[PDB]
Amino acid sequence: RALADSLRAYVEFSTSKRVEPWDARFKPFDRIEKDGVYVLMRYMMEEKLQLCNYHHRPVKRLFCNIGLMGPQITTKARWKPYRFATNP
Amino acid sequence: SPHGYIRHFENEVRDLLQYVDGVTPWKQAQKIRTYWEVRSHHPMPQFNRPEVAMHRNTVGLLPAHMWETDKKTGKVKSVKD
Amino acid sequence: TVMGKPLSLVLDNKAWLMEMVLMPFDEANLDYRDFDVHIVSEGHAMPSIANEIAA
Amino acid sequence: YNSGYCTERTHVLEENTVSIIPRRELEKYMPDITIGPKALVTPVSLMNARNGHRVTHDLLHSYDPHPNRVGLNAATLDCRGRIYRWLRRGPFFQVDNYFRRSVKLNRDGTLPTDFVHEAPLMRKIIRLAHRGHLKAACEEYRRVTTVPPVEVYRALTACCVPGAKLADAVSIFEDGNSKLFYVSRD
Amino acid sequence: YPFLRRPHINPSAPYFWSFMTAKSQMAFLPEENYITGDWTGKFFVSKRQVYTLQHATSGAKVRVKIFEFNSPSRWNIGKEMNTLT
Amino acid sequence: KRHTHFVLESRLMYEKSFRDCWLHSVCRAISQLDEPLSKTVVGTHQKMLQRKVTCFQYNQYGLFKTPYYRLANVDRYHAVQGVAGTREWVPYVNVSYWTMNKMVRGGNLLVHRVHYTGWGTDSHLKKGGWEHRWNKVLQRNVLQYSRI
Amino acid sequence: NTFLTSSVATPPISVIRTGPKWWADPERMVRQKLMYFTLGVDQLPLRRTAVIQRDLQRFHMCKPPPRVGDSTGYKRSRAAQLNTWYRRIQYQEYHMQHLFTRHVWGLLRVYPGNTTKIQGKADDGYVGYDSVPFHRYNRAPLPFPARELYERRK
Amino acid sequence: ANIPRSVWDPAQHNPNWSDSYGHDITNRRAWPARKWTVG
Amino acid sequence: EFDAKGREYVQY
Amino acid sequence: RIGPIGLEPHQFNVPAELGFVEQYDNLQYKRYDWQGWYQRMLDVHNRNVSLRCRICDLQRLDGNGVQFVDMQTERRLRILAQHRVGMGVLKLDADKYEDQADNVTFGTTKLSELLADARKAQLGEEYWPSVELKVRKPSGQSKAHY
Amino acid sequence: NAERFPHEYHTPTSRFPPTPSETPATQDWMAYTAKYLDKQFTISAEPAPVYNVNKLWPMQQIPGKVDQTPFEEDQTWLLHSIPVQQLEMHHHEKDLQDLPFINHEQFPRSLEWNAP
Amino acid sequence: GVHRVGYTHPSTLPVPCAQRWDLRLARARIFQEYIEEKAPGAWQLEDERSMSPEFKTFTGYPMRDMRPGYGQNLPDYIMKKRLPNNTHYELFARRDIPNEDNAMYGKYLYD
Amino acid sequence: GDIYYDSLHDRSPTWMNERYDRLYGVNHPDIAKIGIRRHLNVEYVNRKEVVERDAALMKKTLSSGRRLRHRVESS
Amino acid sequence: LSPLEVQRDVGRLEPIPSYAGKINADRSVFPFQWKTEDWYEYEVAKVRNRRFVFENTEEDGIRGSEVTYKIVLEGFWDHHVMKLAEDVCMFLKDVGRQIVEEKLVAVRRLLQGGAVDPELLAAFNCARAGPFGGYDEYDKEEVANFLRSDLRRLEEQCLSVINRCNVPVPGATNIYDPHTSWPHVEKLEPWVRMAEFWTSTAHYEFRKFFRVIICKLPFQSTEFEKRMYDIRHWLHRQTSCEFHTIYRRNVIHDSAVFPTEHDPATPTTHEHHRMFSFALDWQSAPVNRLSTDTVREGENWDAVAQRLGCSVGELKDANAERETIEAGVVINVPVTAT
Amino acid sequence: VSTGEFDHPPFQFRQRHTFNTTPLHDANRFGGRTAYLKDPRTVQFNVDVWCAQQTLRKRWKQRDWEVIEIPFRLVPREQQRVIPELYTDIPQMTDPARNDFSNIRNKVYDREELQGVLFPAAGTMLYPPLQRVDKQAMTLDKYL
Repeated sequence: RALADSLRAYVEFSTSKRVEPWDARFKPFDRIEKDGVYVLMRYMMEEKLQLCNYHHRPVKRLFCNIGLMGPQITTKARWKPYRFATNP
Repeated sequence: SPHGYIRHFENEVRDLLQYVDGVTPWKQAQKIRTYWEVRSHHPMPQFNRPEVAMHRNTVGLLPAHMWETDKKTGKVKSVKD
Repeated sequence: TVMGKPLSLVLDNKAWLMEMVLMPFDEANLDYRDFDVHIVSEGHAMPSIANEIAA
Repeated sequence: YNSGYCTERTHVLEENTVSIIPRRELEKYMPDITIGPKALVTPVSLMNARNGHRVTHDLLHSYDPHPNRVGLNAATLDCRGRIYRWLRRGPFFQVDNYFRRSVKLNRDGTLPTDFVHEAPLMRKIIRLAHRGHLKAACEEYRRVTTVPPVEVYRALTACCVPGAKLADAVSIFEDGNSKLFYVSRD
Repeated sequence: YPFLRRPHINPSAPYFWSFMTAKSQMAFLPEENYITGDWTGKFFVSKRQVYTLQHATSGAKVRVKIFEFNSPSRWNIGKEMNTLT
Repeated sequence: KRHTHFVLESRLMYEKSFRDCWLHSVCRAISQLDEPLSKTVVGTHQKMLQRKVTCFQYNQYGLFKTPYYRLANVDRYHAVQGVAGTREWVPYVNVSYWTMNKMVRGGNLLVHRVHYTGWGTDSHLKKGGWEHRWNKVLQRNVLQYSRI
Repeated sequence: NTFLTSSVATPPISVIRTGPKWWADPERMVRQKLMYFTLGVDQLPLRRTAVIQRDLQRFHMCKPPPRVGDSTGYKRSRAAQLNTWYRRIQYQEYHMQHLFTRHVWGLLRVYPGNTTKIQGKADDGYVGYDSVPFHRYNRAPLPFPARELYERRK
Repeated sequence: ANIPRSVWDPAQHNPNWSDSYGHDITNRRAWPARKWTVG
Repeated sequence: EFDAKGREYVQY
Repeated sequence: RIGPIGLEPHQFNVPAELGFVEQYDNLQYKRYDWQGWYQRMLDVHNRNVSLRCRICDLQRLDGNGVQFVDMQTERRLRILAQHRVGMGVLKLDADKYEDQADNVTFGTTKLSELLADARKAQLGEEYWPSVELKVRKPSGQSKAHY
Repeated sequence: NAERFPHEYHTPTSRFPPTPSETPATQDWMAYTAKYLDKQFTISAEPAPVYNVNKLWPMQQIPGKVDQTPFEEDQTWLLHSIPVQQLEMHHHEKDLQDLPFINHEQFPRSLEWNAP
Repeated sequence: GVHRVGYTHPSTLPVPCAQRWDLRLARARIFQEYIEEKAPGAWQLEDERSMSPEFKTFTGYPMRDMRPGYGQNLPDYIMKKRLPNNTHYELFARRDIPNEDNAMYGKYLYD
Repeated sequence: GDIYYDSLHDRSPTWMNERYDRLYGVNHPDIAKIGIRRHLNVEYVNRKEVVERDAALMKKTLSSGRRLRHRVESS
Repeated sequence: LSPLEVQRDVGRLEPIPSYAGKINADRSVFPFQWKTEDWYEYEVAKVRNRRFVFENTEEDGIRGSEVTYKIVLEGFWDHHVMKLAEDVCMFLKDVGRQIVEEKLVAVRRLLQGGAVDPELLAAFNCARAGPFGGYDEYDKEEVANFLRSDLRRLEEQCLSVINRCNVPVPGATNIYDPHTSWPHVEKLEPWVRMAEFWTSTAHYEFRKFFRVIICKLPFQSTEFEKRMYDIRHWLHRQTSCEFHTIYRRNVIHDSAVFPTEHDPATPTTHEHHRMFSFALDWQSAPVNRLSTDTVREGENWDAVAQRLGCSVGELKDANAERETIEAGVVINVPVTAT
Repeated sequence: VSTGEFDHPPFQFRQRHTFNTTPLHDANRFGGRTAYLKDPRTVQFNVDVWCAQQTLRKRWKQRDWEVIEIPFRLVPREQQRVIPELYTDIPQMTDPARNDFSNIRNKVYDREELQGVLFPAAGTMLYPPLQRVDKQAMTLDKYL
């Protein structure tokens, strides 16, 4: 049952919406919520970010695939560290 | 006599395959199962790695028919045979 | 030119490194434009030689 | 004790009595896949690929004189003297000793040509050579373990004549001439 | 000491199939799960033998260097005895 | 006596490696292929052939499968046990540090002493070190030959 | 800025003892001069540091002669006086570098490292995503996410 | 033949060949340095 | 005469 | 110069170089039990034989009157012998077998096969290898009309 | 259920980077605009020559196989799933030479030695 | 840029010419070159540490595959390896004997 | 240079491009010039260690002999 | 004035060098600027084409030769190997002198006059169609002219060898120069293997010094090969030797066993070159082609030739045994049958 | 020449975030991809793989051409020769005879020049004719 606890905890956390991975402190996520990157996220990514439940890896890969942000979306955008994004 | 690489042993690979085929019966060979075949009996043999598709994990992938969980924290307290 | 590239590019546009290369001309009371030079390296090859010992 | 085929009922570990797991109840716990001893003995064609070896025992088996009877047994490297013998063996020891043990002239002078197990193989060689498939005949001859009959060389050179492949014909004659008791000197 | 060349070689849930386990899952079971040749029986089974459904079944005896493994369950299948200890 | 026996059984292990490496390699490769084995054999035929090959590999007891480094530190004269890859073992003469020092002090072997803080005289070693000389020996052994 | 981890302070004397290595590294001094030039102010302490270090590096290999010994000690006193004067000029330029770099970071809306003070924005230590979950010195819980010192518009 | 004719045949003797002692004596010869008035 | 490198590069 | 000489129009004589090594021991491995296996080890180690031929020598009239190796055949052969050709010499290191006597035959067979496949360039233009030209992307002027 | 879990069942012959699925009309901006952005676009796709164009040059891929050319951005290489070496390094010929510090040699031949 | 590799038969082109995939298959036939089907087109890495002439350890040949996880288990590695049948291991096995005399001759015979 | 068409001391820079040990008794009125220690001059593999040990032995012997000389004189 | 033309010595007046201001400045000659990719290709090609050398050529002087022998002499000391190299050179110089002398005698005798071999004349008039139109017909006089040209160049090579053999003399000898002596010794980098081990660590290195003796002969002399091989028996103490031989050898490309064919209708795919395909899918080259055929029913003489793709005349020449063809009989298909 | 770092820093002690030093394995050295990181040898091998990836991506972005395989007849005279494969001969100059000393292997042909051989079926100029400026014409540059 000890293994059951660990496996259930992992699976349950997989579905979690812990936090938005992006760091609002630094650009390009710095802009006001009504302009810039947030407009694109709100009108092309809402159906996908909620599906992925804001996990950092899916979020980064979706941002990369959209392309309208370009390489800068990770060449200059600073995300939260591993645990600092893991915690809800 | 060829030397060095296996790709230089053109005839000997053929001879080994012919000999092993002629000596091995399929009745003896039906017994060896594969690692995934053995895993299939586990209540939940397949997990998503945290490298690629950890987010794909859905609550349906769990073996929820054979254990009971507490109502306060949610972790499993016991397991059934 | 040092190993087929201009000095300003070999020494990464560092003033404190190229002035050593200039020094033999000035100490000699000579004009560096009257001479064209090529320096070939036979030592341990490295991607960048922009350092004081190489200078 | 744990290696297997030990015939030991119990063994002692750290001053304790430990029993065995019989074959009958071990078969359930681990399925049995036993082809037989034939899977431990590769054919003669793989001697040089396995460096002159043919048997896959846990002890190095050597071929050397220290119808239903054809077959050669090998010794074991147990004594230090025989281990040194093995370390001092010449480059062609397994193959040379196996060849000289298996193939020898008969007391009446007749060649060892008449070998029942290889007989249909040699008939196949004759048929392919007469049909003119020189390359297939050579490939089959590659498998021969004993001395082939003189008819095999006759047919090989016969299929070589029409193409005027003197190189292949001379190679066949040389292979059969001095290495195999002059069977091909016909 | 050379890297990872030592003579001697807390379960993780996400890496349950990727810790002290074979790189490839398609690979067949090792030598330790099968009877190679004519045997009198094993005193112990190798610690690298993969637990199977036959193991979880009646399981006449289970001895691993000493351990009994007399608590059979389906949760122990798919992993070696070294990490089942 | 006992040490000579241990060395001789290590030699026999080397001989087992020689005899078994080709067959073990080919059997492991054929059993571990998922892609088709050839144009002539494919699908059910090749899958059953792979099963037969792994059966033959498993039934064939005694196949020397151990890594070679696990018996590459056995000393030849003394019983001092070292580890290959460390300064406790000499690769060329294949003896431990104790035996190497004893042979140097005996003078039977001819070895030239260089400054212990340096890279000797071999230019390849002086340039890049152990890695570079390790690559150069491969360049000498194989890469200079235009395979056919 | 992308060095946002908790850091370790270093006394200015040990910072300046590096000299040509890092304190007076020519590339670093050039880009400090560029910061000052872009801000539009004279680089006078920087140039004093530059000439001090040039002249010191010009002699760093010369061993001073063994002093014969003068009771008046005016020579040793003057030598120490000049050494301390140079050290003080270097301290002044060291402080100037930090002051103007923090001012520029405040201007450009650049978040500094943990426990760093920006005069206008964060008088006390700014801590964001530190290993210790609370303020290193004030023993208070830092909020999630880290405090935004500047506005949101780009 | 086995022993080349140039070794024993007087007709094929090399005129320019020199003895085995004179060259080495000359090499061992030590010439005093040219002693000038100043240098 | 010439030094080693001078001779080398003249030959080149 | 040893080697066969071909007279019929379907035989072409190719003068080539065969480089091999022969090492024998006289210090310690000369006259006792290890002599034999050490000699075998030396021979298999030196089993390599290098067979190299000049395309200049291959470019000569065949017995049928047509050039044995023309420009297009040279192109095809150079393409088929990726790293086996350098500075005008087609070189092949035969080391498959433990005997130089086997390696000479193996190298001869491989050279003959390579030459036969290369001479497909004489059958027709379809067998002339295509040239790889690094064609530029459309220029800015063209991209403007987009 | 293997297809749903890519990283698992990592067969020994497979190797990173996995090739994504082939989007129908993505070979060029003209095709993308014609299909997804501009439905009424006239030119279906950027004109394709009559001779064979090799995208993965100088690499010759098996024709008719979906494949991906090496990436041009740093983020693609960074975010793409490439494992890092964790166990000991293996090479198909540097294994007889045990290690850089060991480097077994057969005979003391010169590293400048040339095979004729 | 994900794509599908193409191929033009010599007959389709206005003037035929031997295609490079055809030449590749001819080379594969002649030299028995195994062609891995799942070779990725994106992973074309050269070991600059050896290929680049600007590096200390420059050699004209690639000394590494630049592939993490290229272990001995892979059949591709197994098929590409030198067998230790007559390498220095044979010399060790038959020479590094505790007493050279018992590889030189038999003590009983010599006595 | 070339022998036939005869460059003396071209200054041959040997510093642009890149220890010995004696028996310690070469010049000493107490150490005999001739002796069996001369054979140490033809040792190569461990010359450093052998000559170091010889030097230590001679140092100790000379020091002890001098100490005895002083003791005998003073007693 | 130029910097080379101004007088710097204020107490002496030197003569202006001839090159003072006479060397034009062009960027394509000096200083050297190049592209990085071109330099990379240059370096890689230089290091990869190390062994792509055709040692035996039809050149003149030193470069020209037919058989190249190299003796790699290995020893534990550089002076040991150097002295052994001197000994072996003084040996091979005289041996090669005598052998080239006895070859020169025969060459001169053949030039003075000889007879043309009918085998040689047939070899010349073997080709079906010559360079000039179709069939060609050489004469024994033309064949003798070809022989004279070859023997003249052989005489020149032998004379160069003899002169170089006679050059070296004890008073002034240099065996390391190919121009001065024959054979010449070239140096090879010593094999050095350093090992560091416990003692507190010690560094000791094995060393092995090499010297290569190169003999280039414009003919294959098995007598010289014998006398060269016999050196290991009187080789110097604790010195070993290995022999490298590069000789010209004639290789035939039999277009019959290895023919040129149209690319098959169904071309090979990548499946036929799969893993373990080298053992299961492909025959070893060459592929057997039936030299024997059986005659079908009522086949005409020209019908058999057309079905075999061979000419009627060549079919007759191959099967001259039988005047006429009967159904079910065995016939020999000419090798050139397509 | 490249100024980027190629070697991984050595580990001889635990560093701190100081004026002249930064923590080992921080998200600043190799673009933050040190989060995957033991043994210096394997760490350096991974760094070498990353550096090779960077080299490849920049080398491919630098590539603006394409390698269409053209038949021999429909080819420029400079490419109607026999071109040795890479690393087989000396870097080949295009044409020394016409004073064109340039690596032939690096030649790139404008796509609006082979429309006569490419797209022979399309009778319309898909790419308009290339506009070339006149050098022998008085223009603003030549006016002073």
